Amino acid sequence: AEKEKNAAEIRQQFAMTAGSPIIVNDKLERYAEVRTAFTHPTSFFKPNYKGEVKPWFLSAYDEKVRQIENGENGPKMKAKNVGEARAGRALEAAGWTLDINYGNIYPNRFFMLWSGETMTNTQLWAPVGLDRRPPDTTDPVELTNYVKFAARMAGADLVGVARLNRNWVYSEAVTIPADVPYEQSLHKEIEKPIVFKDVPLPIETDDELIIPNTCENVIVAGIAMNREMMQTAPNSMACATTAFCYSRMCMFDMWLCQFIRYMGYYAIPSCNGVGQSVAFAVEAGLGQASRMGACITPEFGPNVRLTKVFTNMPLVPDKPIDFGVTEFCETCKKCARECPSKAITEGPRTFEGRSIHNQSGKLQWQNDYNKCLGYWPESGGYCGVCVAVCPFTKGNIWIHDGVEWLIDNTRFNITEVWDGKINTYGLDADHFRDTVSFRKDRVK
Amino acid sequence: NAAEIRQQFAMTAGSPIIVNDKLERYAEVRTAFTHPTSFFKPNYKGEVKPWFLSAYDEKVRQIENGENGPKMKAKNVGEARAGRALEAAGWTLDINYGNIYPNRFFMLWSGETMTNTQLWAPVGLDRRPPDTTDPVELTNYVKFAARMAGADLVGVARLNRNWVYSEAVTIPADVPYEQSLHKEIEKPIVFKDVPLPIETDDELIIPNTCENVIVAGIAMNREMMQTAPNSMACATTAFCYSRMCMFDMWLCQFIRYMGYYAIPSCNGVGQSVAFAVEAGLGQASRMGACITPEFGPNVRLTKVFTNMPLVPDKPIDFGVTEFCETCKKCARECPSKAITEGPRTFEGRSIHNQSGKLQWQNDYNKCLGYWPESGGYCGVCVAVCPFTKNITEVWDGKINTYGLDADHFRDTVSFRKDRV
Ligand SMILES: Oc1cccc(Br)c1
Ligand SMILES: Oc1cccc(Br)c1
Ligand SMILES: Oc1cccc(Br)c1
Ligand SMILES: Oc1cccc(Br)c1
Ligand code: SF4
Ligand code: SF4
Ligand code: SF4
Ligand code: SF4
Repeated sequence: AEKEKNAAEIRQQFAMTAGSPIIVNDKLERYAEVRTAFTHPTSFFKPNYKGEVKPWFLSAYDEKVRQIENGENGPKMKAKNVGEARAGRALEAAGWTLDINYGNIYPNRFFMLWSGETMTNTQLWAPVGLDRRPPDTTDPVELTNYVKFAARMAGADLVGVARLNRNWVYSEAVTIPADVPYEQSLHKEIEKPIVFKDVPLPIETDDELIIPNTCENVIVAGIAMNREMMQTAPNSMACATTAFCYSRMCMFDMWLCQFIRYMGYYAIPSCNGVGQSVAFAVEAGLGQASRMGACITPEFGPNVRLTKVFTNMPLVPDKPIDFGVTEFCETCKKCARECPSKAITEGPRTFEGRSIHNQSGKLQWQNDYNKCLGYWPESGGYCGVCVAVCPFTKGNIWIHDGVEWLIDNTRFNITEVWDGKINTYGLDADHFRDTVSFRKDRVK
Repeated sequence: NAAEIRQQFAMTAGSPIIVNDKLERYAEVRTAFTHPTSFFKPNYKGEVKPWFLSAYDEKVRQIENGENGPKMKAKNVGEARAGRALEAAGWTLDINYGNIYPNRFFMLWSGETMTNTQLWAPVGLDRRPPDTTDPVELTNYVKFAARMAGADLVGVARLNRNWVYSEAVTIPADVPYEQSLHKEIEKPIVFKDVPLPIETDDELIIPNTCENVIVAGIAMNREMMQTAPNSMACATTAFCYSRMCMFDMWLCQFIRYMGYYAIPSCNGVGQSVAFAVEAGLGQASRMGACITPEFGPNVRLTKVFTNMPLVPDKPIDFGVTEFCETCKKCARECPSKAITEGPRTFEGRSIHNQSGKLQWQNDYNKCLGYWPESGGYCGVCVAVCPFTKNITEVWDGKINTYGLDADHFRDTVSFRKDRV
């Protein structure tokens, strides 16, 4: 008889001993956020379908407009009609409602405030004094259980804790000056150093974003995307599940930072800013890094978004997990073969960055992310084909042989999506039991 | 199968709310939360304050005394603190307990000034005429979007203006948040022949073309509500209010980007229970709540008003009225004796009730009086209701994303056949 799937048992079987799994060498240095393909001058500008050179997202806009007018849901993908094409882009656009400029990357701006003091919720609750009263709990075991329970309330499908490895914190963030209003933000972006100093609280000066030396821990959350929608990549419905999950990320950060603050600690939100989420997720045990460059989780494969919160709250670090992803990616290469831009390498991992967009000095598969971004204006979306085709994105990968869990080696249209299965937040009740949590799952 | 149950209990079309000739639209300031006769309550020291400040004083007293609720010892002070920290954090995306001020803060009646609208402006989705006017296809699209936006239940009704507040509680537009509670005002909500929802110095104006209301149910966590009137019931209440706010904003933006207008509301604009009953989410009950088949009354409500053409859902009758006629459990367990044990009438018990509709008449000033005494939002009635079926064990026990329960989550799966 088939053994009932047990996601907790799977995670226990593949748990590692303590220690960051990322292999580094001496040339590793912290990475300036401006170097990402989204922001760097060498990659920021892309032609639209008329050959006009524009900021990449404006060229992508031109393609969305063209597709709606032509009744298409993606590149050379006809929709049922113009109304369906329109609906997919309306859903995508709406999904981003709680996200600033595609990722919330500006630290201590807008939703990503490093202090709760000015928030309407903090002001309303000020008479109770929860943000002023010293912590009543300092035991890391109890704090880990409390904060993980809160994380699940706040919309995380996965949550893990690691010691903060500063190698993955950006050396300088992309941000805007404090007096710049939103409508000028994309014109007034600047770099600002992120530094660690002996100070009591996270603070921003004119010159620096200062994280306290007491900022010991990072809490990493996984926000599950919708499988049916992502499997339409590179078309519009994959864009929509991406977009909605960015707003879920923002809610998570704000909810959890407020909880931590009301417990008597400080908390720094981040979403896509501050540091490299995949590295934190690997160190916090959510999953393993992969050929495509994403964190692959046992529950969702790479079809999951990441956000993280930094804190001085005492916590128990989770153990890394090794469920064989590295060895599978070594012989799989499906994402590399299916990538429409040939951005993903078919070669071995190296320590040497492929271009300015990669951080050298850590052993990883080196992908050309300027090629990736170049496909987004061409397709009018955020692609995602690599996530969509990855065997680990399939819901059907885990089997039990009578002794232990293992990966099934056999694993290696949009109208129907609109007319088909959906549930709250795009979660899937056929698999939602996999993320149930009791105290034993939160702290050991 | 929940889809089969709901089809089995579908009624013929027609509002199931019985009214008479005396029914008039209700001024929002009359609720116990806001009315001057109910607003001020003593704290445990005998100091008269705004009721929520007196309740704050009780939360502080409980933390210092290591309690999770009235006469309910916590495991230790740390556990007491954690429950209140979770409650306070849950409210992060909600203004002044319910987002009631229309066209303020998160509840904007136009998307034009939102950061997301400005970012997306070159696509022109909010300025392009609708490409779909077919109510069937629109109902399927908007219900799919509603589920993406966090609704566990969604229904559509024609807008019955009897349940829209005659006058809203709001603040002047240029008043900063810091002075909001001190400068609340009343403002009429009126329906006129105008293209778009609009606010003047004198009126909140809803277009006469605003045909429909979309009602969402946002499920609370059962284990946490079972701790009522203690702190963890407060926490699941609070988190769902922030879920409500995000739902309203997400769905309003979707509707706007489809070429229509959309008015969010959360706890403002009109009476959610009446809308939910007319939209088929559930039936009204003795306690006054909308009882749903999936969650009983343990579900929060929000709603969005729109001119988007839609197919109204049918009201449902699964026997709630006949059950509450004999049950009376909420009324016997209510710590304030707010809930009547008598029959339904058309006559309100006090200013806080809207007369003219056949309902169980409850004393809602008695209910609110228990909140400063208990330091929370009670909820004992929701907790004890048959349809709904210690704190250390809750913190150490089962949880899942947003507090949803995988044992039951299949019941809210949705395919096109059950959307339209
Ligand atoms: O960080 C991301 C992911 C997907 C789309 C966009 Br724009 C930004
Ligand atoms: O009306 C008031 C006075 C003081 C604090 C708060 Br919160 C509200
Ligand atoms: O509408 C509500 C519900 C619960 C608490 C408070 Br304050 C307001
Ligand atoms: O930098 C720009 C210019 C015009 C529109 C948008 Br969105 C961004
Ligand atoms: S598609 Fe294959 S090679 Fe690529 S990330 Fe997934 S398992 Fe690894
Ligand atoms: S998102 Fe698309 S273009 Fe980018 S790496 Fe993945 S498959 Fe290639
Ligand atoms: S919330 Fe509590 S006091 Fe209010 S009606 Fe329900 S049981 Fe009674
Ligand atoms: S407890 Fe009984 S009388 Fe009260 S609302 Fe529930 S079913 Fe009705």
